[PDB]
Amino acid sequence: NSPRIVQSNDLTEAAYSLSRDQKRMLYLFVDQIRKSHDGICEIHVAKYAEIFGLTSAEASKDIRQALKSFAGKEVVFYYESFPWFIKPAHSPSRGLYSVHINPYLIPFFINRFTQFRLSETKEITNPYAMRLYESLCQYRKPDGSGIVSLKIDWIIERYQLPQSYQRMPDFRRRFLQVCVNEINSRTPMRLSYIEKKKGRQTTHIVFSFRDI
DNA sequence: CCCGGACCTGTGACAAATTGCCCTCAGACGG
DNA sequence: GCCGTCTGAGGGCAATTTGTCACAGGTCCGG
Ligand SMILES: [Mg+2]
Ligand SMILES: [Mg+2]
Ligand SMILES: [Mg+2]
Ligand SMILES: [Mg+2]
Repeated sequence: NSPRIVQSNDLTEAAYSLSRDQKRMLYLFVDQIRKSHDGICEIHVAKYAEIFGLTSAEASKDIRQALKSFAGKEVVFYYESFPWFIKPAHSPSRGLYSVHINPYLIPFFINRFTQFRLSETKEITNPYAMRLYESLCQYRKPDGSGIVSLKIDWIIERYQLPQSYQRMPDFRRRFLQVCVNEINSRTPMRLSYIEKKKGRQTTHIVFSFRDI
């Protein structure tokens, strides 16, 4: 009975770089906006702690540092670039934060759409594994299975992977294998994949999955 | 031919970053 | 009105994970 996140495919497939803590906050903003026109959201420390099973102290640390790391962050929809925030965050009351999302982002948030319950993702740690799990949901069938081929260059561009993952053996070891292992251990999805080649170069990854 | 060279793979090392933990002390509130 | 408790805003930590690069070791091309 946990919150059902839905988002436009354009966000699933946008180019940006966010941490886990920021992505966690981002799911609730999308939830708040959708339940309504101006872009102003709010986060309560004690509620965040209860959702993600943290203490109040570590929640406060997570929100505060996440919040100041949004500055200068930009989002690209393929292209068009936007800042996420147009005013610094601020706290009117103790245990409470108020934030100002770029109102021009509203239409990008909200029948080409992606949807998942928040409990599916709340134990994932690596933000790239959150990105991969969202793109797979975009292709999921009602029953819970799907199959899709993602191109390696597009993965690198959209998820803004760091430069050393342009060497394929590092791509495998520190991104692909790790995020496939997390999904299989931390979500209800059971995931497999295979590599597509052209000559000596590996060009796509083909993902298949079913539901537990 | 065999060479040096341009590709590809995986692993061992080390540097940089993130994780859940731990401790202090004042704010807000109610009994 | 004061004070005890529930909060959360600060300061830190060591153990793991993520990001980078050298080197070993495969193939095929062409002079
Ligand atoms: Mg933290
Ligand atoms: Mg080649
Ligand atoms: Mg040997
Ligand atoms: Mg050699």
